[PDB]
Amino acid sequence: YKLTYYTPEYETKDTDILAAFRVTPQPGVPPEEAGAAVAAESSTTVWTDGLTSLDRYKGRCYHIEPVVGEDNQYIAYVAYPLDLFEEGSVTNMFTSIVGNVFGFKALRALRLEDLRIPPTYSKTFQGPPHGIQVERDKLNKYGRPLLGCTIKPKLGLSAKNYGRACYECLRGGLDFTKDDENVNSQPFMRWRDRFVFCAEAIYKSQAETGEIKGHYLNATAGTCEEMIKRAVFARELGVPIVMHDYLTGGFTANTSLAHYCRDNGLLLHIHRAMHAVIDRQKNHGMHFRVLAKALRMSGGDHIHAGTVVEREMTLGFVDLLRDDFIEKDRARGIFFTQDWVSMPGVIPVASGGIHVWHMPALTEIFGDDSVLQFGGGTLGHPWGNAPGAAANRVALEACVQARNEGRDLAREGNEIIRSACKWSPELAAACEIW
Amino acid sequence: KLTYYTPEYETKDTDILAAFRVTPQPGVPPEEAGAAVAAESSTWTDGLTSLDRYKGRCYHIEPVVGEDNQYIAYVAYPLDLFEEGSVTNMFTSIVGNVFGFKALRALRLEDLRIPPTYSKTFQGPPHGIQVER
Amino acid sequence: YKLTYYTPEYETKDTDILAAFRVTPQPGVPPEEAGAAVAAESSTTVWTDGLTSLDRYKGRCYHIEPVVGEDNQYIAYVAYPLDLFEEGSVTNMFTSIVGNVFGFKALRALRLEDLRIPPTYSKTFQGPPHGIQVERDKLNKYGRPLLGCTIKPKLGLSAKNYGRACYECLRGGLDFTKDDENVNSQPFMRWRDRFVFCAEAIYKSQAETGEIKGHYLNATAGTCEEMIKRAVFARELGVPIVMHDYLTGGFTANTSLAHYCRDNGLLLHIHRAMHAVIDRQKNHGMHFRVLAKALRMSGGDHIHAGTVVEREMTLGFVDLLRDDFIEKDRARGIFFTQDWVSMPGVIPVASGGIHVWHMPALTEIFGDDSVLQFGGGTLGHPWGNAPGAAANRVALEACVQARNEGRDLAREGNEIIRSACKWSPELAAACEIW
Amino acid sequence: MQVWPIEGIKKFETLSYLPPLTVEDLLKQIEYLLRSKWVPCLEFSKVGFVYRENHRSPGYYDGRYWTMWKLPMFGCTDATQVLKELEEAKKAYPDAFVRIIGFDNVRQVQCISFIAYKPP
Amino acid sequence: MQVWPIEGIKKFETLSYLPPLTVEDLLKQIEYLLRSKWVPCLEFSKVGFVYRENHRSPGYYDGRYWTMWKLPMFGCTDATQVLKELEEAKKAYPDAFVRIIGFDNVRQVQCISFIAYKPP
Ligand SMILES: NC(=O)C1=CN([C@@H]2O[C@H](COP(=O)(O)OP(=O)(O)OC[C@H]3O[C@@H](n4cnc5c(N)ncnc54)[C@H](OP(=O)(O)O)[C@@H]3O)[C@@H](O)[C@H]2O)C=CC1
Ligand SMILES: NC(=O)C1=CN([C@@H]2O[C@H](COP(=O)(O)OP(=O)(O)OC[C@H]3O[C@@H](n4cnc5c(N)ncnc54)[C@H](OP(=O)(O)O)[C@@H]3O)[C@@H](O)[C@H]2O)C=CC1
Ligand SMILES: [Mg+2]
Ligand SMILES: [Mg+2]
Repeated sequence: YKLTYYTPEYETKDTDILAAFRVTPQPGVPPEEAGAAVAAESSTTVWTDGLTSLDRYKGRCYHIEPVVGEDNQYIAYVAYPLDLFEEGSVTNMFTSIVGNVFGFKALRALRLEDLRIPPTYSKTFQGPPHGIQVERDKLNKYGRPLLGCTIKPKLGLSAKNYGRACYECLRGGLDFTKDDENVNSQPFMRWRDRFVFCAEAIYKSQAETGEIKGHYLNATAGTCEEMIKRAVFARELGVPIVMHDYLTGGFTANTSLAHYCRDNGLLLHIHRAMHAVIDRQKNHGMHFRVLAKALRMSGGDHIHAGTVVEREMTLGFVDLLRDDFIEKDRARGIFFTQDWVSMPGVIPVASGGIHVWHMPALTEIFGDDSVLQFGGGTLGHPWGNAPGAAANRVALEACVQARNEGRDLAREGNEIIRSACKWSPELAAACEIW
Repeated sequence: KLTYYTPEYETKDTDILAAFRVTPQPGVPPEEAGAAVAAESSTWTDGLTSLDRYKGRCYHIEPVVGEDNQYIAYVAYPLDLFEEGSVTNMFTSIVGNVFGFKALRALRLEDLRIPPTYSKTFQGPPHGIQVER
Repeated sequence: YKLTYYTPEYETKDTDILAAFRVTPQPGVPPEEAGAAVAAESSTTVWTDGLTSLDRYKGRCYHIEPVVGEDNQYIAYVAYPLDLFEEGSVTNMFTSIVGNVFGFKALRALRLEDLRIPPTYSKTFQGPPHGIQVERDKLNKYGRPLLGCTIKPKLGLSAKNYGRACYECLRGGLDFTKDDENVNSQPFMRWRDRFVFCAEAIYKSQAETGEIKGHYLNATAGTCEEMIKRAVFARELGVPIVMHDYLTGGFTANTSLAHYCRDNGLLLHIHRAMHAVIDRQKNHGMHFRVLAKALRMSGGDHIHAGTVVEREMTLGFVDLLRDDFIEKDRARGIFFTQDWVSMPGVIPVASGGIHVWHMPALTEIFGDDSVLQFGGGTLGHPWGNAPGAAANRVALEACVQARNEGRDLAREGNEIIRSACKWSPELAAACEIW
Repeated sequence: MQVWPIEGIKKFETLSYLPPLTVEDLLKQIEYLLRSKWVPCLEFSKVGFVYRENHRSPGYYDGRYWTMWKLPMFGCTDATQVLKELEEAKKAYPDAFVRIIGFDNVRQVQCISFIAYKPP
Repeated sequence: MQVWPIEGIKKFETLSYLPPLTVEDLLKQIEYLLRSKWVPCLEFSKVGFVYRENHRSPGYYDGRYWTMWKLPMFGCTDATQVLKELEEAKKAYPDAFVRIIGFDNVRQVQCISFIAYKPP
């Protein structure tokens, strides 16, 4: 029934989990009907229904409106009761909300845009093993975005040659180096060997520079036993941070890892491999912000957030990832006011074709609480990894200094970089190739 | 195309093969789209190894009958790229990054040729049809 | 039936495990019949046969030819289906192929010469805990064969006096010292005491020379519980390498040890005690190359490969142990093209009556990826162990330098050594006694 | 092609990769803190880098904490006041490193740290 | 009978047991790398030996990695070019050890390492 499930006068409860769906009904399906279907098919005739009160377990579409997106498209708001969800289980939340409704015939397409996670539910999750503040304090780093570099080539390098690249990058000024998402354990490089050599690299660069260093050691594995075995050895090595591909590994496994990291003081870097399979298309799937909120709940200290070179949408989920209270702002993809009631924030990681000239914009857009992850941006420096890292570290600090003085990074970006090239041969050499 | 488009490559019995339904952006030739799918889903430090030995490669491209601007690109991935017994790593390696490539309007993985050499590293069903019966 | 099991037109499958048997039929037994028997008796009338398809589980002789070996001798090729073997079990492979057929009355003698291990089967084995490349990187040793010495006398020495010999040998230039195969744990020297003193020796020599040192601590034991207990203490001591006699200890136990070493970063030196009981005679048994492939699969970082002072046969299984792809070459005992699909290689160990004058030939024949294990060759030096080790290290490097310059070690060997004697009193003294 | 130095260029996090700051540039950074409503504070040490002596477990390092110079300058509105304390510290401890940090009562946390003086 | 020295003869693996190489002998080893199609690279350090500071687990050692001098000399066909870099390194870091290593893109690995210079 449209009005069993379509309740336009329903007032959401502070304990409801709310969802904003972008719905594309099939021809001949009224919006009210589509909305009701979305709610009904993602929630609740058989005699057993008489042994309880279905009304207290049904999801309900309390609002639907034509959207400006495209052809016969609408945003439907659905409210789900708190009791439907298993405490601390992102897996069950996803299963309950997006487990079945996307295949409904009456819908040509469907995409989950946002979720309002009430305090009564979020409080049942540990959340980030540490969070932005704790991480800065643990690593003793303040006043600037963090810097990192992904080791290349992806596969093919020996564990030792891999560590060599790590050391050179780190000693040059980067805070972190990182295992590619595909690097777990393979014939050309078994994981334990990589952990050993990367540990030597981490400590060599730290002793040389005097600054705390780290390398996101990928613990992503085929099984939970293997995943933990890798985290355990990193723990033995005393390194500060490990890594996991939460989507390919899965939420059940990620949550377990997040708990291990909390119990052992390990920072957890989260890569979002395979997200585009789900969040690329505007008409169907789940927008990344939903996957981002899910990660903050399941647990992660860093999370890849994409590149900056749409901006407003990125800034939108960045706030959803770092802030305690985010006000409704559909212009930035925020369909619901979100209150995290003190759950720690996650540091967003920007990566993808970024180089020294992008430093002003990146610093400007993300602010200090971010990680700027380079690739060839550092490994492609004509003088090698150490000079490349130095060029990026110098470029970044030049931007920070200028911003702190009140200069406009968005307008004076190029001059700030050009000016820094005067006293930094490394930066100058980088600005000549890019 | 590139280092990535090798239309006469003979797949190895150990290669993991993928069939991608690719929808190129306007102005992106099917050959380039295919090479891109292979490159973006696989690959001074390159001098310390062999890029060819670890590159994914599009060995065949064909249009989709009845579809506008839609093609099926076949890509071959060497066995060494995958961690044994890990479906997680297989997904990460093949679909972890390529679906967001700007040169592609849309992308769908249609099938995967799992070579016996790789499947033998998985336990598989705890019991299976016959045992269950 | 000859043609149920003798299938000369059968095309081997890429998943079959192939075997090359040297068969000596009894008088009156046709070669086709002998071949069929070998296949049938090493594989597959009762009503139960009707509950399946015996054809898919039978081994088959697809080729037999008179061999040049001797009197009524033939090489029979047998193909076994992949499904007959338990994944990752060398024990089951041996049981399935050589468990019963050697006692068949119709055969006067039988010897397994080679095995074609398909990728589909080899991929189910961990293989070497580390392998050639990883070992070189872990120990930071490149460009030359490794050097070691077995402590003598075999038995009778106290644990401390044993360690004393270790230290002196190692400080002189050798990379390793080693427990005799018979040295496990006995009244005159209990294992834990030996591990303690050898550890002191390893670290004393390393600190003195600045080069990474090791001592193959024998973990071979009467039970798997004892074997692991010894590996565990070596792990606690932080030493780089342990040892096992895989044939006397057995494959089930060796595989477990190989797994422990992989999980704990320990190199595994493999001694082949008792191999001659099986691989000495050309008419019956199993050629060492089969035992070698078996070890690479079960797991080992080093494996004894014999001395060089028949050559072609040795070189044959050396390639089977180190390379990724070995082409068929019956002249070198390689009956099947073998592809290891990236399984790490094992370092071959040459030992047995070798001294300084043999360095040119050994370096020439084995190349850099080998371990040259001496005995009296170093312990018999007139000035003691340290000078003996120095003489061997100098002799080896002199050979490497000359080879690198393009000189012919096979023809200029003696001159190269004589020339090195000019600046090395230690080498000179060694060249006077041998 | 220039090789990045292996010694003599130890660092102190944010801003330590820029050339030595002048008095004017230093004042600007201090003003940044004041305008941001953050509380400046000086810290000093004769050991300028992190190390691991008491433990090597994840996240544990020695040498992160330095010694506080007096107290956080609450209610400071004149950046030159910080410079004055910096000069006193340098006089009392010329052989010590001195860094300027900032605190936010809003974020309830340390959010700034940059070197201000290094001994000869 | 001569007693093997306990000090002053610390080693650097392959070739370190031979007398100091002359410029000609050094060139020959470099040529060996070039003819073998391997890529030469220089590494330097003020600490010339392995040690164990951060861990003592099997296979873990500190001091194995040294610092890279510039980059691997890809496409090098003139051994004297390596000598030139060796001389520059010695000038920039006379109090540092310098070794020559080689890489193979085929074996995808480091396969060479020999000392080329030791400080006074
Ligand atoms: N020397 C040369 O030949 C040159 C090399 N390059 C340079 O090399 C460097 C490579 O590193 P960089 O690109 O920074 O980062 P990485 O290649 O490490 O990629 C990091 C992230 O970028 C995104 N990404 C990159 N490729 C794609 C793709 N095919 N489709 C979708 N998303 C993609 C992904 O983001 P997410 O996980 O968020 O989806 C990925 O996680 C750059 O600086 C590049 O400009 C390019 C030109 C010249
Ligand atoms: N001072 C003196 O009185 C003299 C002492 N010696 C010298 O002492 C040294 C002893 O050490 P070394 O011989 O190098 O090595 P070991 O005695 O340590 O033996 C190592 C390997 O040699 C092989 N081996 C040795 N003896 C036999 C045998 N009886 N039958 C079969 N194989 C055998 C085995 O190889 P595998 O495991 O591969 O089967 C064994 O593993 C030599 O240099 C020898 O010349 C001899 C003459 C004089
Ligand atoms: Mg990556
Ligand atoms: Mg022995």
